[PDB]
Amino acid sequence: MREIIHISTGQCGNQIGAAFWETICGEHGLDFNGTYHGHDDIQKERLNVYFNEASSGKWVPRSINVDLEPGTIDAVRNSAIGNLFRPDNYIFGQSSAGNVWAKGHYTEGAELVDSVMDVIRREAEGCDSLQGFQITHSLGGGTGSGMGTLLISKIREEFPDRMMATFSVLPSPKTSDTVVEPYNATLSVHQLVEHSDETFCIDNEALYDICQRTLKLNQPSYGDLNNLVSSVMSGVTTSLRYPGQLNSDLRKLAVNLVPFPRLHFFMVGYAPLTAIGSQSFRSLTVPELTQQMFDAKNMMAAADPRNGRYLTVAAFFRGKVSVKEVEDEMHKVQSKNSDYFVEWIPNNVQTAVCSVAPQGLDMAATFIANSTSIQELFKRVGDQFSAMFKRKAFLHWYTSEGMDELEFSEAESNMNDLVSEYQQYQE
Amino acid sequence: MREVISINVGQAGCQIGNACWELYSLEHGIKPDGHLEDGLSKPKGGEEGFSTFFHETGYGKFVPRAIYVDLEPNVIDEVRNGPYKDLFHPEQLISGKEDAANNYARGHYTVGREILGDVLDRIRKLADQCDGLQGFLFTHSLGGGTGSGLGSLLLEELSAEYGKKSKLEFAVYPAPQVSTSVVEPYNTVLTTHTTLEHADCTFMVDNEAIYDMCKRNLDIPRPSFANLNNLIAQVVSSVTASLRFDGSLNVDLNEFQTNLVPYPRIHFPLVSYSPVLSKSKAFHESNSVSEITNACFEPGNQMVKCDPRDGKYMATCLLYRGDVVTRDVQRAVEQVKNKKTVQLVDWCPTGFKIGICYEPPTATPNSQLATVDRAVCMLSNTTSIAEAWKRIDRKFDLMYAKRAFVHWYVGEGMEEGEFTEAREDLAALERDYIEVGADS
Ligand SMILES: C/C(=C\c1csc(C)n1)[C@@H]1C[C@@H]2O[C@@H]2CCC[C@H](C)[C@H](O)[C@@H](C)C(=O)C(C)(C)[C@@H](O)CC(=O)O1
Ligand SMILES: Nc1nc2c(ncn2[C@@H]2O[C@H](COP(=O)(O)OP(=O)(O)OP(=O)(O)O)[C@@H](O)[C@H]2O)c(=O)[nH]1
Ligand SMILES: Nc1nc2c(ncn2[C@@H]2O[C@H](COP(=O)(O)OP(=O)(O)O)[C@@H](O)[C@H]2O)c(=O)[nH]1
Repeated sequence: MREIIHISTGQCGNQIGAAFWETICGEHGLDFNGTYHGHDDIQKERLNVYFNEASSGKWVPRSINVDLEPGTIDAVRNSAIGNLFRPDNYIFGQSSAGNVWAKGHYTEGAELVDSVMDVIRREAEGCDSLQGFQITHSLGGGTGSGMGTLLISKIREEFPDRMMATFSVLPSPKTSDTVVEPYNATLSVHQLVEHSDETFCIDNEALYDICQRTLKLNQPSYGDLNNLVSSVMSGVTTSLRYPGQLNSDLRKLAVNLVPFPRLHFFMVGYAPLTAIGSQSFRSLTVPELTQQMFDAKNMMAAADPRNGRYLTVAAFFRGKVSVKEVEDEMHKVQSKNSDYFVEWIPNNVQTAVCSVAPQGLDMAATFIANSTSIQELFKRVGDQFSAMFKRKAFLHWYTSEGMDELEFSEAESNMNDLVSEYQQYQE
Repeated sequence: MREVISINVGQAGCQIGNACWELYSLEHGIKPDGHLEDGLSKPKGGEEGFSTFFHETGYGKFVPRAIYVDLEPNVIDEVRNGPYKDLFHPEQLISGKEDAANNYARGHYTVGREILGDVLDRIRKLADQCDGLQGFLFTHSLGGGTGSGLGSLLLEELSAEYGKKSKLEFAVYPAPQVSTSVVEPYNTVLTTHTTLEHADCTFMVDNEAIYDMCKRNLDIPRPSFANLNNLIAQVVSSVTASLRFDGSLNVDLNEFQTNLVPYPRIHFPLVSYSPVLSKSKAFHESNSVSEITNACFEPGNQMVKCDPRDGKYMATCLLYRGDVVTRDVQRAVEQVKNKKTVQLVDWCPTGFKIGICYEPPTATPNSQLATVDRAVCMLSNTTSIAEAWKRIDRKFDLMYAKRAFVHWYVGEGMEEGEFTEAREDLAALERDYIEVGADS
């Protein structure tokens, strides 16, 4: 479990991937031309996790950027950071999917498929020991949802024992930009629950709320939100590329966070967050970071965490942190707020520590919670879906590509089953 | 006896082993390059201390008898780049390319068995070199993936191969209150099933209690895993001190087993280290034998979260180091017996075995433990230990009722009846412990 393969899908997935790779290069001290700037033993040894060393010391990331719209990939190739990527890992077709999950899943998605699988096989052969796959896409698109789910199915078919960790961008309950997004999202979750090992749910509205509320922003941009997501991604894999006291792994995340195969969905949170210029008025303390992480405003999913109940929690600290401090504050949160923690599982939360600090701060922490509150989101979309499917509106766009109403009914039934199971364990 | 081999499994076990070997090198005066400089001869840096662990190779360089096993390569890489990378043979460090998560099933039944043959061969070669092997010394994390699974598997295989060698196990137990692993009780129960049938003597340390000692006795504001490991290492060193140096009453490991183990089971003593004195308070202390003995039985100086006053003491062994009079020690033990809180069981007329070693204790620079002219280690069998097991069992039951994380273990080649069997065996062990310890 050394080498990780990154796969970005769609407009959103590709943009997030760009931000993520920028962050990783900044952490490891890599120039955007592929030649490393700094190499320190903590940075230099574990370069093999995300990067292959090409001849003449130029480092290239193991990454696959896929979409059906050439313009996004053109813009990526003409950006600074366009050099880092080996040109063979960009794969795109001419005709997009609009926003239709059916086109990207079989009809117009089959235009690529095999090429992506071939480059995946080449990357797999080039790695000593595969660890898992990171798949960045947007639920509720045409390309990111359909082609993404199809690709996940193929990858798990060929590599069944490798970890599939998907970062999904969900619909927002307040004013989404796409009309038929519910159809796509439901269709996508149908496959996602059968293939993905762990899926981190994020929605843009919660990110915007963080931007304006805690950070007092004037007009945020997508790249700003993508930076938050990239920071969370970095935080997850920190223990793989760096030493520490309590190290963690993707399989370990799954074991600690997954009581039942049907609960792999997670909320994420990040600390600290302080608006510009008030940085001087802050103290970085493990208690303060814990307070930030359990604050409902710092959830990146639009569910109310106080409404549900926490099954399993995994916290990850970076920088100057005592294990004893983390144990103390964690147990204080467990005892004080014990109404939010399920009594069926005595150990509600587990901790990990990494000595390396994120750039710009002496201390920071990422928060992964498996809570029943996530059901709320599943309900909302579900309602919307059912409503539109009652009138069979927009259905002709889907059924013209070979879809059947039976598939939609099956997907809604699966969603209802998920919500029912989360209710069962909420108890 | 002559030689003892140390075996470290998992992140925690390997870190503890690092601290222990650092401490041994300090006591014997061995350079981080593996050199007898720092004093070259006599029991500190001499054949007395060199036998038992360190093995003299060509050019007078000393390589410890130590075996590091981790399924996670990062820990052993970190050791390979540290200052003590020089001390040991590079082939004694064995690194796997996949973790066990915290899953006892992968370390025992799948990923751990891939390394098992290699580490067994290494143990066999080292054992061949050993002239007069006494036994083995195990460093575990009970409740982890590698320590639990690989530790139990390796221990069983080693017992099958040798079988008349003394097998010591120093295990780091789950915490009654604040723990870092969601499935830890599953692993712990599963491992105890094997540990009860293989390990000859098991020492248990709860990290919560050591943290309490660091914050209260040593008044350490921000303790680290390293300081905890230093304390534990001092305990182990004092266990082997009677083997490495001359004294009045020289205790062996077989003597420990004899006096502390009345029946085949009930091999799980608690450990305590009395002179834990802050360097700030170093000049306000007497260091009297009676005072140190009183500190031993103080719960604040115990290394497990268990109340020894709640139970009955079956048998204990004190181990004194430094300048100590035998008569003074005897008088202190008699006073402790007269306290009546010991609650000595009826079978034991004394139940207090005293070792005395004429070498003074030393401490690593990173700790607030000041140098003292005498020290004590306390190994006690008490009924109160059952409490810990009960705690673990309860945490097991609540999960196992819903089969909480079972699928992670079952997918790796485990059976549900195995869980039922291990839990049943633990319950039987607790029941017999209470049964004998009450009416002994
Ligand atoms: C600098 C930050 C926190 C902080 C510094 S000192 C302290 C106690 N907290 C965090 C860092 C997080 O990675 C996130 C960046 C988020 C950026 C915003 C979404 C937005 O783009 C930006 C314009 C902002 O609003 C801030 C510049 C105020 C940003 O500092 C917000 C913040 O706290 O970020
Ligand atoms: N005393 C001590 N305990 C530790 C240390 N590191 C971890 N622990 C404890 O051991 C348990 C954690 O086990 P892990 O370190 O995650 O794992 P492991 O048993 O070494 O096995 P792997 O998971 O395969 O690495 C918890 O009880 C920790 O508090 C350490 O350096 N010292
Ligand atoms: N966080 C984030 N969300 C994005 C980004 N681009 C699009 N989205 C979201 O993705 C959805 C639109 O789908 P889209 O990216 O057009 O899908 P595609 O047609 O497959 O490329 C809506 O939820 C958008 O808000 C981006 O750069 N970042």
